[PDB]
Amino acid sequence: VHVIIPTENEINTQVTPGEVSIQLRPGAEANFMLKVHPLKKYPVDLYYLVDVSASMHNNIEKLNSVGNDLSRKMAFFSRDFRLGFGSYVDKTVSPYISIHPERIHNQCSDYNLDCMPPHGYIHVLSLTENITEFEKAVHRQKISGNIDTPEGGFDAMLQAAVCESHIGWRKEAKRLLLVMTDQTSHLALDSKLAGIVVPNDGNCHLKNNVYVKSTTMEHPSLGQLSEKLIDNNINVIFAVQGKQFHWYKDLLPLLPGTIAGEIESKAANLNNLVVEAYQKLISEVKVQVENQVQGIYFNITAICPDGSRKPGMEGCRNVTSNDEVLFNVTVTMKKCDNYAIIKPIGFNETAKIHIHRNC
Amino acid sequence: PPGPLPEAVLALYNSTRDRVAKEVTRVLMVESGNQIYDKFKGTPHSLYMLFNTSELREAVPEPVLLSRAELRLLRLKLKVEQHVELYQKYSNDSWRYLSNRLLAPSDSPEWLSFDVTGVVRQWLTRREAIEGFRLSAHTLHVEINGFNSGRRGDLATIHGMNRPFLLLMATPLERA
Amino acid sequence: FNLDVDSPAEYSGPEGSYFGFAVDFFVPSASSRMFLLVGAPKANTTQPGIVEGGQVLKCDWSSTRRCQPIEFDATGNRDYAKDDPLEFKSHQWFGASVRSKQDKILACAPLYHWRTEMKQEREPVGTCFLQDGTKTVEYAPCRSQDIDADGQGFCQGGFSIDFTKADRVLLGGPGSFYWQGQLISDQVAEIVSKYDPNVYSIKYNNQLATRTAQAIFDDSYLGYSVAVGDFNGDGIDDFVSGVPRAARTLGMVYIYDGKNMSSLYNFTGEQMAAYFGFSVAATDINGDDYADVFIGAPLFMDRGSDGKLQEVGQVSVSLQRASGDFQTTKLNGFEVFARFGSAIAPLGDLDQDGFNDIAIAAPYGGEDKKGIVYIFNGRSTGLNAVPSQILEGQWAARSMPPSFGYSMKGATDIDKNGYPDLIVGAFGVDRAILYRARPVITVNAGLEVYPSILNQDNKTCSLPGTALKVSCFNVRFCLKADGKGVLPRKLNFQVELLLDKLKQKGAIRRALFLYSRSPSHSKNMTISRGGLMQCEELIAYLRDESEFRDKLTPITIFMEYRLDYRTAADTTGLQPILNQFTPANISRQAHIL
Ligand SMILES: *[C@@H]1O[C@H](CO)[C@@H](O[C@@H]2O[C@H](CO)[C@@H](O[C@@H]3O[C@H](CO[C@H]4O[C@H](CO)[C@@H](O)[C@H](O)[C@@H]4O)[C@@H](O)[C@H](O[C@H]4O[C@H](CO)[C@@H](O)[C@H](O)[C@@H]4O[C@H]4O[C@H](CO)[C@@H](O)[C@H](O)[C@@H]4O)[C@@H]3O)[C@H](O)[C@H]2NC(C)=O)[C@H](O)[C@H]1NC(C)=O
Ligand SMILES: *[C@@H]1O[C@H](CO)[C@@H](O[C@@H]2O[C@H](CO)[C@@H](O)[C@H](O)[C@H]2NC(C)=O)[C@H](O)[C@H]1NC(C)=O
Ligand SMILES: *[C@@H]1O[C@H](CO)[C@@H](O[C@@H]2O[C@H](CO)[C@@H](O)[C@H](O)[C@H]2NC(C)=O)[C@H](O)[C@H]1NC(C)=O
Ligand SMILES: *[C@@H]1O[C@H](CO)[C@@H](O[C@@H]2O[C@H](CO)[C@@H](O)[C@H](O)[C@H]2NC(C)=O)[C@H](O)[C@H]1NC(C)=O
Ligand SMILES: *[C@@H]1O[C@H](CO)[C@@H](O[C@@H]2O[C@H](CO)[C@@H](O)[C@H](O)[C@H]2NC(C)=O)[C@H](O)[C@H]1NC(C)=O
Ligand SMILES: *[C@@H]1O[C@H](CO)[C@@H](O)[C@H](O)[C@H]1NC(C)=O
Ligand SMILES: *[C@@H]1O[C@H](CO)[C@@H](O)[C@H](O)[C@H]1NC(C)=O
Ligand SMILES: *[C@@H]1O[C@H](CO)[C@@H](O)[C@H](O)[C@H]1NC(C)=O
Ligand SMILES: [Ca+2]
Ligand SMILES: [Ca+2]
Ligand SMILES: [Ca+2]
Ligand SMILES: [Ca+2]
Ligand SMILES: [Ca+2]
Ligand SMILES: [Mg+2]
Repeated sequence: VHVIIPTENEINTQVTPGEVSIQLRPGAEANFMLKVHPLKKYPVDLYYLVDVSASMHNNIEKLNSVGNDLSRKMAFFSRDFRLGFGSYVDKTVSPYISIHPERIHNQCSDYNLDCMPPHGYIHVLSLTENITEFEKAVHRQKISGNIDTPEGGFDAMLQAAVCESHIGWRKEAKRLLLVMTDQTSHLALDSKLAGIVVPNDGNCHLKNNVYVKSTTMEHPSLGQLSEKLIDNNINVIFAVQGKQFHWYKDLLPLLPGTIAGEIESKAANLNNLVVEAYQKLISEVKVQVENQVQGIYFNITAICPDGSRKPGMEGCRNVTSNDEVLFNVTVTMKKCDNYAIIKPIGFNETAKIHIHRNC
Repeated sequence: PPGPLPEAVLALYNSTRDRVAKEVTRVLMVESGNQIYDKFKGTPHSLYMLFNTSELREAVPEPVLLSRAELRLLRLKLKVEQHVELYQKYSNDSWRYLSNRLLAPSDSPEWLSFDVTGVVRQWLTRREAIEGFRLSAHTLHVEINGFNSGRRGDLATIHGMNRPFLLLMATPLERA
Repeated sequence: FNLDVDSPAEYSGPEGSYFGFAVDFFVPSASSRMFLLVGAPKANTTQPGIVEGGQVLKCDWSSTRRCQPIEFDATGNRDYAKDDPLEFKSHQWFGASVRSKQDKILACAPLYHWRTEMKQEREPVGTCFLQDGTKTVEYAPCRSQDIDADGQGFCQGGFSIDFTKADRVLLGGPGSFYWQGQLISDQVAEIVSKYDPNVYSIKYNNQLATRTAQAIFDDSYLGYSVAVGDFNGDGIDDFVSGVPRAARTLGMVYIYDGKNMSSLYNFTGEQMAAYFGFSVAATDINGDDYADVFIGAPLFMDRGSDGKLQEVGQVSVSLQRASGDFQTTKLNGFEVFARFGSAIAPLGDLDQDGFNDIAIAAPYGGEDKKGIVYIFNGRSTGLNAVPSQILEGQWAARSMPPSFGYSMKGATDIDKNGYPDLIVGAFGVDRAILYRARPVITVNAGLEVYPSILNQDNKTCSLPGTALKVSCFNVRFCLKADGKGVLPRKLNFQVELLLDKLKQKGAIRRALFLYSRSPSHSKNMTISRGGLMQCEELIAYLRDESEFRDKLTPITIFMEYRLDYRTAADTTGLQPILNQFTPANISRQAHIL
């Protein structure tokens, strides 16, 4: 029974030791200290996932000014700031949309408006250093619509999170998925009403930058959504204008690595909301462990800057740059029968622990 | 912040050319679920259109500043025909003939316009809070955009778009 | 514990039809034979121009296993006007929900669309067909003049149905009034009598229904899933309805008075997006004569000690008490993303123990997410939280998960043996399977030793062959057994008696039977079930103190029994199972003093 910390040069800048090797016997335990040191001036990838359903027609134009102004504000929080853009509405199936031939491709037809055909999720702009391109992509964006109040937000989010090769998310960046909406989102089983009885497999299904399984697969569950967001190291910011802000706020305990705030009725805080959410997310440190090793139990306690202790993934708050947080990791073997991964949520570095054992 | 246009500006630009040294503004009708059906009701022979006089005055505050006014309605597919008449409100409780129209069997939505310059000027002068128009069949089977409250859900808000309005033209105060 | 999972009856439908999506039993009051009803919502019908209309098939059971469609609707889309269709039956999902009471079969098509007379629309109103006797009528309670989303235009009536013991039809239509949802309850007599094929909107006189409410209740989907049972002691089944997106998507279950729709009870979930109320069921699970309520919440996340949340699914089980109060406990799922609690189906008294048993599915659990059905036995204190039997799907995904356990129905005895059977759908593979319940044998095994106190010098008998005087004791045992259904009168049991086994293997046994000179003895026993215990006596002696580990020791007397399983079968080859809640290993002791 032992714990070995490699003496090799670390390949991690924030989370060390990058690798840990231990040996256990049943009834025995070993421990180590995991250190996390958040950086200043992170490269930041901000992707805008915008609700473009009819209820958002008063808000889409408010994004015409979240390009250059945001880029300037982020100059003091980031090293390299890129913007991307896409949009979502709902599943293009009955009963969520009208299927009448004269309005199926223009749900707003009855009001004599020129609305964009309804769609699930469309990727418009890959993350880019060119702010002008972002603004252009927004300025030429049309408004769509559907019938039912709830929108396919979670479905679009999953695709935005998993389709890394299409979005252009960088590993060497803080990945921020910004979701703009007003109403609540659909849940995994709501789709039964549309005759969709096939679980979301969590994979990437974009064809020509368009999600094409939106009418065959149901909405993702919160379980699946948080699983994929954490796995792809994506931090989520919910920006909600309506009273439903509170609905999203109260889902936060179920979705680790997620923050939510409110959009003002005049959308005067769109850039302030993104900046505050970013600054708040970087001050929260918590880890979780993916334990695929049978017979092994993990017990992790966070040691916070003020000397307080917080168990498991409860996390430490008010952590700054040049401020280290320690996690005391105890690993114990209970029974005879690989490795486990301990990672900070929202970080692009992990600690991999290999467990040798004998009986 | 030059470059893009806001919805209000682009919409006005297109509105002034939708029907086929002055400033132009628009005053939109009051929501039917807010005021139109609180003063009376809709009936299967007539329709009411109410406007907020204070809101109008904010755009054109004086009876001697107004140069022109038009009442704009969006007619929906009619198919065959309808003969209707438009009335002005007097003494806050009476209606009198103003003008009328023979409505064509349109296939698509179309904007109609009436010259109401004199009407608006009189209502602008009158120290009243509520002004409006009445339309009726010469029995009424022509639908126009808006005038409903049973529409909610995602399209709840766009319901108020392209609703009837007064298009007002007036002399700039600077030009006098 | 008594389902036969070794030789179940497997049925299949057309590929891609979702055969097995919805399953029920069909039992005409006096036709002598029973059928299984299996829906296939995406099946290709013979209807003139209808694509994937959906159908319900009536599957036989005895002798062979074949299924044939029921011609509830043999026509196509009726016109409203020349070259202007009234209705759209393609992709209506007929067979999505099927229920039957005696000879009355109600099958629904929740995705049926129609235009209404006012304007040329395409609204998903939903329709059902009720077949009884020799007549079939169309029931379409939401196909009225109250149209569009503000009305019943998007009702999807027939999404979920059940039957009231009073001969009423309870129908959920979750899309009504901007998805507030509506329950509609009518009479069978009115549905059949007030019928005219030339009339699209039909009024009924004895219909009960919910009404509209404030916009704050929009998108709740009331009537997503329904069940019935008496929750107020009036003798009239009341209406239980899931409302999965209610209360800030916590989910709720409502109980409405079955006579006047006055609301009686409200159950609310704890966790957002657990989708509490997805499915509901009602049955007496504790023998108290009061229906108990089972509420599924398939997306429930159960946090561990480290704060990590695992999506497992949950079922809320609440017992009804005379005071009007409910006693609620919680049953959690066992596997992540298996969606435990997505389907709940009362089995009736599966093991005939006096308490009803219930099946709860987890359609995406098990190896390769084939699907698992868990059988939970009842008892006087409420449902036993520990499952007694595990049913695993036997098919692999071809394009989608088999979803074994997606739809289940029990409490009907098809093989007529007194023990109700269970039908489980697996629509992802277009299959349905019937598991039959084995008879249960409860065994009373007796064991005595005479005397319990003896010693090495207490010479009381002589050995066979050579009359050597030895110390002795008599070993007595007896056996009785019975069941409550159809069991063979003669039960063939294998029994074995062991002496002085309480020691290290290889050690010399001191207590041996006189005739066999062995620490063990066995017999083939045939007993009459329900009769008196059959008795036998063996005589044992002790070896002297030349071969021993100690001198004063316990002598254990041990008896074990099991079934023969060669002659123990009914006329279909279905074998009985011993009660799994009783020991088949019993003991007594004698001592050397
Ligand atoms: C299980 O949980 C459900 C809720 O999920 C609960 O059912 C709800 O019961 C409440 C009543 O407690 C329903 O709310 C309203 O009830 C009034 C009846 O009068 C009461 O309330 C008024 C206050 O308004 C008091 O003064 C009075 O003394 C009573 O306490 C109804 O009249 C209401 O009807 C409205 O809707 C109708 C059409 O839908 C309208 O025609 C009618 O005019 C009302 O309109 C309202 O809203 C308008 C805006 O849209 C507004 O302009 C009007 O002025 C007015 O405010 C209404 O029914 C509630 O709807 C029930 N909800 C559901 C989903 O059924 C169960 O009782 C509970 N069960 C148990 C056992 O606890
Ligand atoms: C950022 O993107 C803008 C386009 O949004 C680029 O500007 C264009 O440059 C091309 C020449 O390559 C001209 O033909 C276009 O007319 C320009 N468009 C506009 C709107 O100015 C700009 O050069 C890009 N900048 C960088 C550094 O890549
Ligand atoms: C985690 O993110 C950090 C940046 O915040 C990555 O570190 C940078 O890697 C690039 C590689 O081209 C270097 O040029 C930078 O100088 C590094 N930054 C610092 C502050 O040292 C890090 O590599 C990411 N983790 C992984 C596993 O890729
Ligand atoms: C990290 O956790 C270990 C427990 O695994 C701590 O070790 C214990 O420290 C207390 C101090 O009061 C002793 O009484 C125990 O006997 C130690 N026990 C073990 C290994 O069983 C360790 O001190 C913690 N480190 C920090 C920095 O908090
Ligand atoms: C019911 O019949 C239709 C029509 O033949 C089937 O739909 C076709 O499926 C083939 C094979 O994938 C496609 O190449 C055709 O283009 C489809 N036609 C249409 C009109 O969609 C449908 O799959 C059949 N359904 C079942 C359950 O058998
Ligand atoms: C894990 O650590 C906490 C202290 O934060 C302690 O209370 C708890 O008992 C520990 N659990 C195990 C299983 O070691
Ligand atoms: C806690 O956060 C506040 C800002 O909200 C900051 O002013 C304060 O210094 C922080 N405390 C510590 C100990 O870092
Ligand atoms: C429904 O019936 C019960 C039982 O008689 C009665 O107490 C209740 O007041 C009735 N409610 C309505 C709305 O008729
Ligand atoms: Ca919607
Ligand atoms: Ca009752
Ligand atoms: Ca009970
Ligand atoms: Ca039982
Ligand atoms: Ca049986
Ligand atoms: Mg919307």
